[PDB]
Amino acid sequence: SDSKAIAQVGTISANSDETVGKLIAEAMDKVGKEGVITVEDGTGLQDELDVVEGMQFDRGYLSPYFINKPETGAVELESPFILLADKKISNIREMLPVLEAVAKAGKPLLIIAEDVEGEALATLVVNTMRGIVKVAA
Amino acid sequence: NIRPLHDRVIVKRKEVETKSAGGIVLTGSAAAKSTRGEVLAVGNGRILENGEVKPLDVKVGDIVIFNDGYGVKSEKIDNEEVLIMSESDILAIVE
Amino acid sequence: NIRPLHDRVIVKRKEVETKSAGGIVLTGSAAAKSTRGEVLAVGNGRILENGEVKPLDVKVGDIVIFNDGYGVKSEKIDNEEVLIMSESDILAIVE
Amino acid sequence: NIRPLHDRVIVKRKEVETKSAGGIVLTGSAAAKSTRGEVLAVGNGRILENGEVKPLDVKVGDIVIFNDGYGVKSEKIDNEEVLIMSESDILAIVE
Repeated sequence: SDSKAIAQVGTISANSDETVGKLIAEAMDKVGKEGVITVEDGTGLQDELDVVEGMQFDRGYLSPYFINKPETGAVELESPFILLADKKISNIREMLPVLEAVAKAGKPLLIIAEDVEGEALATLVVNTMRGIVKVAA
Repeated sequence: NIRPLHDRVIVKRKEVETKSAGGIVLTGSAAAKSTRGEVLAVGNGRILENGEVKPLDVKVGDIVIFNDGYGVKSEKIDNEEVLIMSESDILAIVE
Repeated sequence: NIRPLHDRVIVKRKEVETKSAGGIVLTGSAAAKSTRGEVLAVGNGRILENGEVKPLDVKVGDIVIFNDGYGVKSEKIDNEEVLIMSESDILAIVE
Repeated sequence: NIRPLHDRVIVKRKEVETKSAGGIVLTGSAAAKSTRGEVLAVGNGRILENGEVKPLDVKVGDIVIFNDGYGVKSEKIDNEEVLIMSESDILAIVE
């Protein structure tokens, strides 16, 4: 159970390589009992470990203009609202009351849906930079 | 000046609103063309079977709601788009 | 205020019932649009061929049953859906 | 209680009989919708061109034969199906 025994086992199973055992021990200490550790090819000459806390999925923004910080080229929202819609969002008329209520609230909004077509994306992005609502899709 | 004939009415289509029920800007096909216009010129009246003419109920200066159709025509006068269309397409008068 | 012309009437359609003959909730395409509405504004009357005008039979405040068709139009007045429709499409009046 | 407008009539179609000229029962598409109904409500009458109104020939309580078509509409009143249709669509009256 202790980290020393885990490091020793990882070293022995890796053809007596101390660094691999130490890295695996640190990774399993950080990620917890229920976590998952994966191995992929790197780019440099030294191994590295990246730990992700929270939830993360491989889906990005649907429009580059949603970016509010060009310094890092990323969209960041503080205390947002999350709308979960499992229906094909095509016409803006379906989203009027929610956007009006959130604009009355005054805090950013995030839409997680499978897809959004061109018209609704254009309406949202137009609303973004004008200072009405801060929305990411 | 331009005057219609019989029961045709000259109207000026109002600008389409960009904000609907709040500050949200509507752009694209969601913002439908306005169905409200300002009447400009009114003809003498529709001709009856007997031969007499009756004046129109709509008066110049009012705001009317009309339905777009095949009988509605768009003409360019005084470098400004106007609509020449029959009185039968007027649905209601605002105020 | 909105007033019609000739034989047109302003109605607002009643909300579609969710419970039909019991507590079963009807959702989807089964719940069709209601064919009953409350009349709001009534025009002066239809213009006859000879020239005189006759008032409508339907009076403001009654519940009417109307047939949806190409002649019925829906307008966005004062943030409230209403229907402009010719009196010929009125079928019957409740009570 | 509902009363129709002008020259329209409330009828309820009779049940489709399964016994047909003997003991053989008919089930499926062979048993077509009955073309006979009982009149329930009758309007004041059709409006003539000159202006006066003439009462309908059909009286409430008689059995009529009607040709179902596009002008015949079915509504639910008192949780019971009834038909609104123009008097000109009445074909003949039994007895």
